[PDB]
Amino acid sequence: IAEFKEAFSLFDKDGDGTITTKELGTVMRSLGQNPTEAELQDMINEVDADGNGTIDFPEFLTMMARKMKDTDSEEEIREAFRVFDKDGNGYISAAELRHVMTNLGEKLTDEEVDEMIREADIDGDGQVNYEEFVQMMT
Ligand SMILES: [Ca+2]
Ligand SMILES: [Ca+2]
Ligand SMILES: [Ca+2]
Ligand SMILES: [Ca+2]
Repeated sequence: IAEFKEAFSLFDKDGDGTITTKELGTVMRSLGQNPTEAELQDMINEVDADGNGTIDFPEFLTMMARKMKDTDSEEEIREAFRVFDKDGNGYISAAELRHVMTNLGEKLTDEEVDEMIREADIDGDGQVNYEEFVQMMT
């Protein structure tokens, strides 16, 4: 929380308790991004729960708690995908899947693992990439 309040303190350049689009802009610029006023206003609006035009700590903390929880769940889905992607090439092959499933207690045939890939293989390249992996978890 204090880590999140500490982050808040860097955005609030003048310490009045709120983050304006200009203050957000100043930070983003120090991060190697130079968004247009248009973009900056979208970013504020996305977080500005009471609509008053600026972001306060409770608004900031609330978005960060979701972003943390979203980030935690992606890190963990990413962990699972690597486990399946044995050679690490970013695609899960029929053979890696079959092999990892046997490790998961499920001795499957080439036909069964082939159907499992096809059900997941949106782009049709005979394998499962990370995007397709997340969809069939979903
Ligand atoms: Ca301020
Ligand atoms: Ca607000
Ligand atoms: Ca692979
Ligand atoms: Ca595919």
